[PDB]
Amino acid sequence: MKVNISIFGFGTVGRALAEIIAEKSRIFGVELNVISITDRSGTIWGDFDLLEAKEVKESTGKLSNIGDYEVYNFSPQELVEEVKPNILVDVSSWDEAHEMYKVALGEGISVVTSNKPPIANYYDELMNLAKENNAGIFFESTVMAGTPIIGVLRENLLGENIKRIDAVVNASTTFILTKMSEGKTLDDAIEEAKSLGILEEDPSKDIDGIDAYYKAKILHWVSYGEPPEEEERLGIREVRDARNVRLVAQVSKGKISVKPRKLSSDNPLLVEGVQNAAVIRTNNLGEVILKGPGGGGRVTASGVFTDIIKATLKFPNLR
Amino acid sequence: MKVNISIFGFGTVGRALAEIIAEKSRIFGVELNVISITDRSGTIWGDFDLLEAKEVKESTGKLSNIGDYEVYNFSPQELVEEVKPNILVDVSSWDEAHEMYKVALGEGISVVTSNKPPIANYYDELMNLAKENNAGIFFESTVMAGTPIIGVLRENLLGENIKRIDAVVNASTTFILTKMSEGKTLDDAIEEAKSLGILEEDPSKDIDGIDAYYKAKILHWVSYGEPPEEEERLGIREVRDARNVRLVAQVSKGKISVKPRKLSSDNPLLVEGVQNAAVIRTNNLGEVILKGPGGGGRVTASGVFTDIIKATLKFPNLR
Ligand SMILES: NC(=O)C1=CN([C@@H]2O[C@H](COP(=O)(O)OP(=O)(O)OC[C@H]3O[C@@H](n4cnc5c(N)ncnc54)[C@H](OP(=O)(O)O)[C@@H]3O)[C@@H](O)[C@H]2O)C=CC1
Ligand SMILES: NC(=O)C1=CN([C@@H]2O[C@H](COP(=O)(O)OP(=O)(O)OC[C@H]3O[C@@H](n4cnc5c(N)ncnc54)[C@H](OP(=O)(O)O)[C@@H]3O)[C@@H](O)[C@H]2O)C=CC1
Ligand code: NA
Ligand code: NA
Repeated sequence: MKVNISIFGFGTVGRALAEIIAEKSRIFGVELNVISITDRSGTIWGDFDLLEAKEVKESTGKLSNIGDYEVYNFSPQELVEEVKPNILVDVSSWDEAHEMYKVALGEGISVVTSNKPPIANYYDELMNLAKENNAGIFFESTVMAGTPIIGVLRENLLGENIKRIDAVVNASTTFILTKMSEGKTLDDAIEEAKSLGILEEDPSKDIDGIDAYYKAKILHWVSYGEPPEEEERLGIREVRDARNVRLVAQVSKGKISVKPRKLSSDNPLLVEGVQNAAVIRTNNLGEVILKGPGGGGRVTASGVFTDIIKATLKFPNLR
Repeated sequence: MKVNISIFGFGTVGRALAEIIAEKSRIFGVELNVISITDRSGTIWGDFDLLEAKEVKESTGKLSNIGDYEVYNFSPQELVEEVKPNILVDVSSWDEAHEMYKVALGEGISVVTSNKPPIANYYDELMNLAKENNAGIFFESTVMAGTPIIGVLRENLLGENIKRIDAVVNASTTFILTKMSEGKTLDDAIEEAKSLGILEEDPSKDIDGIDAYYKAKILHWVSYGEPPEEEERLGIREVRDARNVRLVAQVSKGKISVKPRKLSSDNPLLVEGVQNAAVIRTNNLGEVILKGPGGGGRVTASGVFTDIIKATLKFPNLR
């Protein structure tokens, strides 16, 4: 069952995705074929070798330097319209990608993504558009990366009401907090973190809780099918004592609160390193706990790859 | 999109499933109708009220008593051939129920079950049959009950190779071991558990690791698509120091081992009460930890209900 895919973005995640696709292009009797890849240097399109495109991108920074192959310069809208993949995969850092998704879904093309803002802000609209056009949208790696919290909430627990979710979903903050608690100061830990590439030059998205808040909104969308009415977002800047503190997202019907919270030493959310975790409390089950890596190339691409096979087999979108 | 369901068995689990179905019969624009229920007293078939049938079974022990219906004494095969449900739901303790599943799958009827031996011993044959007849088989509650380990392994991690799984899946042994660690002797720990309903008169399935072995076998099936070549099963009879000991199932390609293991106090497998836990190690993800309740009527019916919804919508059976 042959499917053509366009990959938009070719960063740490897209390249790691290429490796997984190359190794598993025929799985469950499906056949996955990447017809295009797109970065800021333009879009390559046709019968190129996936691994060569990955080699080229790694070694030169650009898909344009590709050998034996020609580069087109599609805007997002034109990529969709000209190449016409079965599935558009977004693994870029373009915040406004929703406009692109609207065009694909308008044409019946399913979208798979690791990119958070479009889903966090436009889920309802995107879902309506997908349903109208007989397509799907999948976003597993937007929350806890390849650890399958989205699958769990969206395709399982189908007879449950979700009372709440509490999750620690931002390893950058965890690193800072762990350092503060070890002796270092806020600014020094921020500085040590920049130096390791775990924070960016402007560290705000992590430190002020933005990333965590986007992810919580995605959890709230899946769980209740609507945006929250009460919202609180706080970062870790005022944290004085960091021992056993984590930046915790607390989601319940109509309400999201992201803020630092103290945890007993045996709480499942007291996660270290790259780990994330979620406690989902439902009516029939009580607490269900899921824990796994929340970041990294392969880790993230694992999730997008799952979503690919699901778009291909037309998994429904029940939530 | 309307579906008829035959519930086979009506014990703790089937009665809780009647409640969840009554609360959520029209969900995701599906419409669930229970057209038959079957216990050892016979099968009721028709327009009976679901909750009444539950009330009567609970008060009297038998489906016979319902006002205005008389049971039919159907063999499993006659049940299937006459009632012709779209989904057959097995929530019974009948070990050999695979014989009934063959009949149903033979007719295009999908099977949802919480009953372990058929899946543990016949998954291959059942899955082939389902595929040949355009049907699915779902078994979420055969392992860790409503905690969605089967969903996670079977429909997620689709780009992954499962290196191993370690899982504590039998709360009864946890209760015994916890008593032993508190001072009690084996035989008293046992007797106390009988008195509380946690073990049966023959407690062997729990104590000698059989339940856990079946569960390990199912996880192996889903992870590798074949039976294991080597098999080790040990119970808890010989345990002496029970402190922090749990009966642990270990799965990896071609093998399963069930045995008691001492565990460090921060190991996620060191669960208490009704809790179960699974640690799934994959190539891209490392350790993925899932934890939740492993037993209880509502808890087990929750997983069954999810499976009903997936059966209705024709979810694929990738693994
Ligand atoms: N890595 C991780 O741990 C995780 C990442 N994510 C998300 O997945 C996405 C990918 O992240 P990652 O691979 O790490 O990030 P990188 O910054 O490594 O990759 C970003 C990619 O997006 C491309 N890109 C950005 N804007 C555009 C545009 N406007 N047009 C065309 N191409 C564009 C970049 O192009 P170029 O190479 O040409 O600059 C680059 O190829 C992001 O949304 C991120 O938030 C989610 C969970 C975990
Ligand atoms: N309770 C739990 O926490 C869990 C249970 N399970 C499994 O789910 C299944 C149901 O468990 P549960 O509800 O607790 O068990 P119960 O012992 O409460 O119920 C068993 C039911 O199956 C019926 N049954 C047994 N044999 C036959 C037969 N030959 N024909 C018709 N009906 C039959 C019994 O009928 P009658 O009432 O007439 O005797 C009874 O209704 C079992 O396979 C169990 O292993 C799985 C995970 C967790
Ligand atoms: Na995820
Ligand atoms: Na389960």
